[PDB]
Amino acid sequence: DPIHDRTSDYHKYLKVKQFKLTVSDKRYIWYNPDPKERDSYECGEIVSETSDSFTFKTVDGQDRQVKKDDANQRNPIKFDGVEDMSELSYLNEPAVFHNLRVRYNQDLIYTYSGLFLVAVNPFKRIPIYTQEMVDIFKGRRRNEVAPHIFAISDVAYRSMLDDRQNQSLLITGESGAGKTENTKKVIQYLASVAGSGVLEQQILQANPILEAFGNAKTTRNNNSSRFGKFIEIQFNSAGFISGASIQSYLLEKSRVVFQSETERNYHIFYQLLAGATAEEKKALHLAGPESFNYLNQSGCVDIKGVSDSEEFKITRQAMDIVGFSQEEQMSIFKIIAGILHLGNIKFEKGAGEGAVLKDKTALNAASTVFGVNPSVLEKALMEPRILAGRDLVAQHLNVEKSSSSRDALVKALYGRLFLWLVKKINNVLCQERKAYFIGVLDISGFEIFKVNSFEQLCINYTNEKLQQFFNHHMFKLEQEEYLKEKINWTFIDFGLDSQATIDLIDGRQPPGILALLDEQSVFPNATDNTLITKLHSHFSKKNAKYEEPRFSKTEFGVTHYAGQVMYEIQDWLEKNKDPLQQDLELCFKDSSDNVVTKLFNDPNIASRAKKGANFITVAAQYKEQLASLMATLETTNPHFVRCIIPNNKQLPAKLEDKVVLDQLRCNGVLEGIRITRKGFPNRIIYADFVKRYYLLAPNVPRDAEDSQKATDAVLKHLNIDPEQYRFGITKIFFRAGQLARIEEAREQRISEITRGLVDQLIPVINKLQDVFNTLGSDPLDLPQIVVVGSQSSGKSSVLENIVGRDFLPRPLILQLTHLPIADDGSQTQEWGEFLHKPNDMFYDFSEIREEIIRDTDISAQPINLKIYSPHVVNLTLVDLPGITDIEQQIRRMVMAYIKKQNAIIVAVTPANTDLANSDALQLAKEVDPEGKRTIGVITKLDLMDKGTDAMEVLTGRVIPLTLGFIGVINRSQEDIIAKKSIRESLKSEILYFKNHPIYKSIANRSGTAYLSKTLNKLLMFHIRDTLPDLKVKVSKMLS
Ligand SMILES: Nc1nc2c(ncn2[C@@H]2O[C@H](COP(=O)(O)OP(=O)(O)O)[C@@H](O)[C@H]2O)c(=O)[nH]1
Ligand SMILES: Nc1ncnc2c1ncn2[C@@H]1O[C@H](COP(=O)(O)OP(=O)(O)O)[C@@H](O)[C@H]1O
Ligand SMILES: OC[C@H]1O[C@@H](O)[C@H](O)[C@@H](O)[C@@H]1O
Ligand SMILES: [Mg+2]
Ligand SMILES: [Mg+2]
Repeated sequence: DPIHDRTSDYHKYLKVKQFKLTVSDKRYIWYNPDPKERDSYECGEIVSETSDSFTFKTVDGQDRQVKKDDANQRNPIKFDGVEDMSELSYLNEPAVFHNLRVRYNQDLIYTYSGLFLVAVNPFKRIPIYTQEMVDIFKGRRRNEVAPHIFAISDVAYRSMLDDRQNQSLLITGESGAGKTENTKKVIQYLASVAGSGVLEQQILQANPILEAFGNAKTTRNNNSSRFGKFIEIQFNSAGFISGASIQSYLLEKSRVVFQSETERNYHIFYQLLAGATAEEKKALHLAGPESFNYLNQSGCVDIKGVSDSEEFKITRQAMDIVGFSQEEQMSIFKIIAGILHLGNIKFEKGAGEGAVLKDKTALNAASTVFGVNPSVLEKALMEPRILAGRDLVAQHLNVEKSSSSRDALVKALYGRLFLWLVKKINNVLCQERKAYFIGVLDISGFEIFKVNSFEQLCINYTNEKLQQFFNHHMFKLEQEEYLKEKINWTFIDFGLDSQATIDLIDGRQPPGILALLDEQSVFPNATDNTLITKLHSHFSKKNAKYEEPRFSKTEFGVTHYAGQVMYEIQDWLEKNKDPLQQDLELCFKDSSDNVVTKLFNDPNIASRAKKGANFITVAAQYKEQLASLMATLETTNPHFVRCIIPNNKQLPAKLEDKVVLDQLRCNGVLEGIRITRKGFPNRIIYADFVKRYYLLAPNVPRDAEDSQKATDAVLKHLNIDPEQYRFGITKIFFRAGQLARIEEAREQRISEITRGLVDQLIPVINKLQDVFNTLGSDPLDLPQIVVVGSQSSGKSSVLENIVGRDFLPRPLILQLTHLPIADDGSQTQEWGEFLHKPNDMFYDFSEIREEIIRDTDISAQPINLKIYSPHVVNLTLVDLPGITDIEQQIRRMVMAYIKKQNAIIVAVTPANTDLANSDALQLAKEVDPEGKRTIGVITKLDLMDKGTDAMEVLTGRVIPLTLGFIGVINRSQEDIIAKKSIRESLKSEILYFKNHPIYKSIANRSGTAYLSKTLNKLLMFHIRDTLPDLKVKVSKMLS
């Protein structure tokens, strides 16, 4: 499997490369060293914080202060390059840009952002689109695979199948940002997983055809789409591709007759001149691009890295696959050549005012390939006839009017031809009956240029609808989540904010811009000036979205979602009417070419108003085409892809802060994860919340059975304001920022209990023991000393001797802390504390012996007792109940502790029960064969016999142990009677060993004092020894 294999291309091209921050308490923030250059950020370290402000170190070294509201906190470096950014604590501009930057530098162009897929144009070839790549994403969910256009394509496909619902992928972005390359990938993927195959190939081959006739080199993209498109991939009930349909929008017809410097005309013109055979060149009267006015004005006839000749062969091959006949292909080329020839017709002034045509070469070449009469064409261009009552009189046009008519004819022919290709492709691919479909929208985003005309208003009007569509979708998703989880919160319809701009544009009852343009377009003697005047007269100061400029008399402003746009009214009347002289329509209707004739005969192509209609303007036509696209999208489950251009130079590895940040602000990516930040943006299943924050609260198992109760426990302990959250049916919900704060607590907490893992080793292990080993088990396998012994052996006694004061009558965790002589030279009073009794202090050891008998209502849950005394050494012990009914469980409980390799065993056994067939010592020999972590404690050395001695074990020769043996004698039952305090017993024990016929030689290595010192030492070094290993565990448990 490629997904797991590190040495796989999948990990090499789609996966990010590969305890540090664990102990660290450092927190950084993004800031711009220059308050003017808001796009340039630097990372600063935080060193101070009030109740609503931050203080941090600047790269220069100076300290700065910023309020926690305007603060752009930085996410932990561990989260750099996260597949999905929606899972980040902070989503400010710099944090978002940083995550993309990190990924982009590793050639990872795809990243998620909520219901958004972000794709940053690499402007370079990246091997992640091969068949093998496609096979890897098949079936996978958007979680088990890295971000990729294939991933959302599969999710859409699976969704269509599983929900029996149509889907749509809206791929938008600035010119050259990558919309078309991604659109093709989606089609590529679909044809592969649901598709080799005649139909499949035809669907794929329709693209080169449309790009040839609809794409061109612009200053921003060598392969710019000069039309928008919606592609429907149709499937049958079984999920197999059954067809496809294509709709085209806003083809830039003016490009055919005029291109700005360095740009080109549509690819097909250069493809035809370079790739036509010698026979085709002759028949079509071709020549080099420089010989044609429509291709020799911009200064550019070729594109670097592009072979127009090779592209022509590909285009021709595609037409064969799709099914265009040979004759049809020739007719198409004749139309392209004919247009070129029309562009070469040079009108000049005649004897009078009317234009004349001196040279007929171009006119005749055109007439020949078009299959129309030259004499008729010439008269239709310079002497078109107009209706004058019950008669028909000719109108001799001057040069300017003649030239414009020729151009209008060129644009109509190209536009019609283009619609014809699309129709022919649809006839071959579309299937009137399909069970479901996945639609892909590849169209330009908002266009805000220096000069914006009628075309820009159309594309911007389209983007107001698309943006409104996305906002409403987000609203519905949010509302559906809140309802499902029964969270009482209601938002104001997000899509409502853009209704005013839309109405200002396409509003009917209250006359909108388009309605006024249409009214004015049919007005008797209307002009662009009367048009702009009507607009100002209707919206100036009357509509908040409209603006009459201070000086310009030919422009008006519209506040669009992406900002204000100024539109020039010039030629709008003419663009909305798109006139063509009737005599030119007649001339071509009499063409001898089958295709030319259809361009003028087919109503669905030749006229905007089909059979029966009265009259329709271009604006009204597009309003309807757009309304129909929206209605189709509204029957689908939408998926969104946001393409970003890295810079404005079409260069690889060159991500520019300003250019990228600008897109993220009007693209919707930033605004998106900002519109929901008013309710409860963050929501976590109770189990997952507990599994992560159980640490911030005591008595909360990482896997509590009642996840909801545990969650409440944590929230209360942290003193979280109940208004900042809500308890859903399966998840806890949080207001914006609340989850981030809790996460910060988790980070700080973790740092305060692991920093000590760098003497004071015992207190550190103690903290970890209180945080984890409290529930009952030993997760981290902490370095500890476990005391075990048989019934009536002397455990309680010795423990009491170590404590130096009686306090004993489930596992017992005794954490002793030595209290140093007070600074006053005085001796602090000894007291005890329990973990289950947070604020209680037991200065009276009497109620401690009782409190133990209290809480003991056998269990595996340990009782955490801490004792601070100036009479004890620093030491922690785990006292386990003495050893076939319930003891059967005890043996397992014991074995559970002494099994751990990080545990030291203190075997307690009396000296009046020999060694032959002992108990504890043998029980330890099971889990510790070599006896390298077991220390024996011999008691009752005074209750042996007449001459019975035990120096044979104390010297380590009977039952040898690495840690050896230590002898001790505690109070007898009769000693417990009356006074006889532990201290007095101790004073007695010393004399016993000091003045003993045999033990006197090892006196110094005997006694409670010696035992305490030794246990402290063993524990101190054992922790030191386990320190390395334990740090590996801790780090893994917190991740
Ligand atoms: N004379 C004497 N009695 C002892 C000694 N150690 C324990 N005992 C007595 O043995 C009994 C049980 O001891 P204890 O420490 O409660 O044993 P445990 O069952 O392991 O808790 C008590 O009556 C103690 O006074 C010792 O060294 N000498
Ligand atoms: N993912 C990609 N891999 C390689 N080149 C790409 C990629 N996306 C975009 N490009 C490059 O960017 C150019 C412009 O992309 P394009 O999809 O045509 O932009 P848009 O359609 O948004 O105007 C491409 O023709 C190509 O050189
Ligand atoms: O004018 C009535 C309606 O016509 C539709 O075509 C537009 O898409 C709507 O936005 C508009 O409200
Ligand atoms: Mg494109
Ligand atoms: Mg005991």
